[PDB]
Amino acid sequence: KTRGFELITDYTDENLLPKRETAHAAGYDLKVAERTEISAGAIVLVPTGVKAYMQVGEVLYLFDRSSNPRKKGLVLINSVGVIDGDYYNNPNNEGHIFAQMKNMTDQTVVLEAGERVVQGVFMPFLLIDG
Amino acid sequence: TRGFELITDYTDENLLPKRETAHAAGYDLKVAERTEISAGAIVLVPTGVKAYMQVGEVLYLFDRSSNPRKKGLVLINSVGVIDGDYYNNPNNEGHIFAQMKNMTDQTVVLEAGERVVQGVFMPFLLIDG
Amino acid sequence: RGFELITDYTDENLLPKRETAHAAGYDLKVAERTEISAGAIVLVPTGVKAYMQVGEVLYLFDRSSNPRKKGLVLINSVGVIDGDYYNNPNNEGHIFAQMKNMTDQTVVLEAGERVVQGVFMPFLLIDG
Repeated sequence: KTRGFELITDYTDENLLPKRETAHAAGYDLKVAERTEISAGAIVLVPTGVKAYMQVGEVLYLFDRSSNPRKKGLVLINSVGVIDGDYYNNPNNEGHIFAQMKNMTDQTVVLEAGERVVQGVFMPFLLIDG
Repeated sequence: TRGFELITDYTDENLLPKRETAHAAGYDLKVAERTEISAGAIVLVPTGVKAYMQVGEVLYLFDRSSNPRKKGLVLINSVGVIDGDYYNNPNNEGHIFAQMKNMTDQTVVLEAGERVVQGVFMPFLLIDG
Repeated sequence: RGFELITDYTDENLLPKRETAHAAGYDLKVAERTEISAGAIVLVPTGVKAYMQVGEVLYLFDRSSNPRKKGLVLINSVGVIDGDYYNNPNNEGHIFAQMKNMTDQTVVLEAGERVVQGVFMPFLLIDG
């Protein structure tokens, strides 16, 4: 056991466990855990149904999917989700990963359960002196 | 090992990215042909290049700092994630586009050769199994 | 690698730290009270510069709470702080966060407020 995703206790659909679309893709595609509506101009935390574990010195970044803005009118409003290794299994929400999405359009957008919403990439990070 | 090549549709070697300084992380990708972006619109801006890399490597595209405050443009998906197998794909040869939104109320024109995003190559890690 | 105060600031409270023992990011703070008008973009001073090794980069990311709590976003999405920005002759490598106020009221950032998170990472070079 090194790094990866697990379903949080609140979800049991293994379809939500992220996979890479191609053999050399950097990103794991996280999915919408339950139907989620986003009103015009609103920001909504979209549940992903999963938590992520990793090694010390590793981080998981969540990036928007390319098609979100031009096809769905949605953007990851904080640009990049920074998921720390100690978020996993925290006592507050078990490390459940949410995507903070904003609807840029003037009509309500609905994300169906199972739709891919962000891509996650695991990477090393470095520490400052001392 | 890793780097950029012109796609077959473009021949101006000026488009091949370089780093602005010797210790910069990013390679500056340029606009391949004059591209207009209407007020409030999102446009895929051609860069004229494709990128190859090793297994376990990814290329990220980031906005240039000056884009929003100087040009009124932003990279609307925030970070472009260019996978190693995008290179030479049968659909568009792995041609890298920058998805730019014009935040202003006037048409913005990007001239050929203008720097538009910066690309950084980095390692990534795989999940168990 | 690490952070130093620029010569213009002396409050060591501005030196970034990680919030938890396994966090990826160092929390950079607002160096002086900074107002951002409705819909405006403002370069927010952080009071620090960053040194690192060759082959290393410092990325600045938005704080999760900025958009939904404060109505602010890092307008260039990710700040890319190069190793040779440090001690440049123009501004000493002073790191600014380019923040946009999405709301219809002026937002004020107080000195000492956390504004972005910095992560140090390796990068790779092209052939030749």
